[PDB]
Amino acid sequence: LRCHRLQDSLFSSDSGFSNYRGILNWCVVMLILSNARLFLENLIKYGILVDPIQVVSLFLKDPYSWPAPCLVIAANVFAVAAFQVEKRLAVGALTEQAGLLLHVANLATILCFPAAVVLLVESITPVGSLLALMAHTILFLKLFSYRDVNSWCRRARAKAASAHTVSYPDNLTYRDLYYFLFAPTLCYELNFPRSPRIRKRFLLRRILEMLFFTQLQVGLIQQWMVPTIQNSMKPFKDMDYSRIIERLLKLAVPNHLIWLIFFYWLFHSCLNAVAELMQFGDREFYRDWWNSESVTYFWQNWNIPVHKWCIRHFYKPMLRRGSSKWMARTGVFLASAFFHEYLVSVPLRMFRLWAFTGMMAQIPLAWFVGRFFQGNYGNAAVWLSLIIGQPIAVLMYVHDYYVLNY
Amino acid sequence: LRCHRLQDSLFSSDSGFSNYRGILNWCVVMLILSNARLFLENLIKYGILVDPIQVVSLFLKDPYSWPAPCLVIAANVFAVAAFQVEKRLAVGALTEQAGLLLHVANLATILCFPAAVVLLVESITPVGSLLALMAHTILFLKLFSYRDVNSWCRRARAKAASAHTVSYPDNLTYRDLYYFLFAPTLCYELNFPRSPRIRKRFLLRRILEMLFFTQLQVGLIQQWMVPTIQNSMKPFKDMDYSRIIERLLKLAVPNHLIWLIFFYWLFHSCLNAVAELMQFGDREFYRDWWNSESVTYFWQNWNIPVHKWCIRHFYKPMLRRGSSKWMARTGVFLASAFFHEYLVSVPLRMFRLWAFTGMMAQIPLAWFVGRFFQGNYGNAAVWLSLIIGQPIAVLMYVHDYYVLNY
Ligand SMILES: CC1(C)Oc2ncnc(N)c2N=C1c1ccc([C@H]2CC[C@H](CC(=O)O)CC2)cc1
Ligand SMILES: CC1(C)Oc2ncnc(N)c2N=C1c1ccc([C@H]2CC[C@H](CC(=O)O)CC2)cc1
Repeated sequence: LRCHRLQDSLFSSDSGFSNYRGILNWCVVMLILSNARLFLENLIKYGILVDPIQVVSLFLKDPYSWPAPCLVIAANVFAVAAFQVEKRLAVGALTEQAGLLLHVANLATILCFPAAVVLLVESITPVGSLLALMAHTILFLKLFSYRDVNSWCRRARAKAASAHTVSYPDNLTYRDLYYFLFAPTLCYELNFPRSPRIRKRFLLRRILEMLFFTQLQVGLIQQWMVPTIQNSMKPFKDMDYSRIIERLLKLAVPNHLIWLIFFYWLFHSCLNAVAELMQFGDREFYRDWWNSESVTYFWQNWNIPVHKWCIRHFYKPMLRRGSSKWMARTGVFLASAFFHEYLVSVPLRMFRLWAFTGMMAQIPLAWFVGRFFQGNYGNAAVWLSLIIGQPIAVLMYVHDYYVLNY
Repeated sequence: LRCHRLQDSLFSSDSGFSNYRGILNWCVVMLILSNARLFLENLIKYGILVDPIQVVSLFLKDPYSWPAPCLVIAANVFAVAAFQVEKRLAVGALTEQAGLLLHVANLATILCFPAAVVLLVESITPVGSLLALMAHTILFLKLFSYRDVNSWCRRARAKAASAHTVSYPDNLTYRDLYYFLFAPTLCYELNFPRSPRIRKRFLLRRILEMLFFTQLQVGLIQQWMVPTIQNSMKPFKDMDYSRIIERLLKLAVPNHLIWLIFFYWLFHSCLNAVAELMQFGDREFYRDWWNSESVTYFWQNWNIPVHKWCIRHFYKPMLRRGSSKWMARTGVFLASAFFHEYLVSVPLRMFRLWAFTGMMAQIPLAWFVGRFFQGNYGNAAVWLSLIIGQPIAVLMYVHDYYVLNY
């Protein structure tokens, strides 16, 4: 017969192969070969400690020497307040308008309370402040979704009244609320899927991944970025465009590797360990944002929880009350910009309005990268826009904070 | 409806996603970001030269001061000798037994001639010697396939005699032979496929890839391996197991990166530029050997030309004359081991019999990695066996040559 068809090479720009589940394993085996000795040593060095019980005792002993773990616990009063308004509204008291009013007040409190606490307390640490604010914004989004879902189901029951799974009002229990609050999802939904069992092997591999990547990220920072920042210490507040760009083009690639490591550390190790502990079963926190040949396709697959929340609690609910689809999309982007700014600035007390500018510039950049570049070159443009792009904003914040405190 | 299915994360060991055509583009864009400045500078520095015409004149002026380009040209007498025996055999003279005899003599000459020339001439360079021997072994394999194919087609015509495409005897022209000799394939076949046209853009990108990766590989060698070899210079001939392993475990990873760079440089840039110049259309010189969860699956997809030659001129032709399938497979491995040894040793005049040992150890290693490791862990085992594995043999050869001549 024949032995020579007419085909193309697999790496060729037009073959359509896309089966590279051996390049990720190559990255894994090379990372292990390079850092396994140090990881084993550091694990034996920092595993002999009894951190959890000693630290929780040292904290409960003095509930004023750690204000961030105090705010994390104080958010429970907002959780319980939302639950109480919801239960009263389900029984019948506090008619719909009053219920919406109370929930708006409670959510505005969830936001503007820890901002004031970390802006009017000087004994608090930036990392602790950031974790407090992140717990509170996650609680805010979760409670917004809780309110929306219970509103929908209650109005559905009321409409039906004029004529194993769980119906509307029988879900309002504290066990339900506190399984939802700790679940790896910002989208509330009755009858969350479940997994069969715990899979100890899986949880062990995930915790190993968390520890290994923590060590890797600390090494990256303390051996590639701190030395580079200390090479020429001048805050980005005053430097002109030339100098700020010349500094960022040297600080960008280590920043990008830290970003990728942190993506894998959170969105696949932390969330998967959580969702495995308490069987959650969805376990789809990202999609192929890496082979994303457009900016608008990157944001749809990066950080799936926040994105599906944005969709079905801010974009579709605003298209229902038809509001100029373009305007509602701009509103989605505006809310996300505000939240990125509020997360990065307030812990550092800075108000340069930079992460806001990045998230807003994501619109013209989307138009640009869509109209000009296409295919694999569009993908390379998206990667370039992630190397400098938006993460450089958080880099600028942390750098100008480190250059003024050490 | 629902918004939470029951799925798994894409990186999860059991999701079956395998669509990472964004990690290769990440590697590409990072390589460019890291080396584009130097590449542009070096290209402007070494593009002003007039290398081809000046060097070919300097050579034709003195056909004894460059014996490797003399052997490369002298192999044409073997090409023409095979063609002449074939044409006489097609017309009718030199009956089949005599024709097989003459071809065996001509092939044994193709092999044992340049070995003697590079072993009895001291004015020859190791790289030039290697390219001469590689041209001659490629010519040997191509002529073996030429003989086999014409034998098959001639016997087919003879059998049929007792009863646009190209028939058997009308292909024997010099244009056919010399399009086959320069084609990116060791497998002869009448009516090779063709491509529509030249695609100047494609050829330009391929030449750019060749130049960029040449610069990258030179940088790798001269800044990661020469310094490491010069850290402790002792040839592998005498050192015990402990010291040789301790040296190779420091020299292995740079060697592996050079290996990957050279794979992409040859099997996708050089061969594709060739097959694009002279429209060849097959352009399938490798397959997904990277996501190969077994050793026996790696060799079936690494270096497709040599492998399909091995199959349909040494394995199936030996199963036809049924010879204990296991024995024929061992014979395939033995021939490949001999050719790797003959390619790496003779240019360096060494005879340590190391690449032979590697290619032979590929059998028990195949059994091992197949029986023990499975799935993504089998793939990680294959990657580990490529980091130390067989390429360490060529590394040992080149190192023991460099440690005794500089
Ligand atoms: C910018 C925003 C909010 O912030 C994110 N913050 C963190 N993680 C994410 N994943 C984010 N995603 C986001 C986001 C959300 C929705 C959209 C869609 C795109 C599609 C069009 C319709 C259309 O024109 O086809 C409707 C609106 C785009 C971006
Ligand atoms: C080792 C050898 C010759 O050297 C190579 N040298 C360079 N590049 C390659 N690509 C090579 N490939 C090779 C080679 C060829 C054929 C085989 C097959 C495997 C399959 C079994 C049947 C079975 O047991 O399923 C039949 C024999 C294996 C390896």
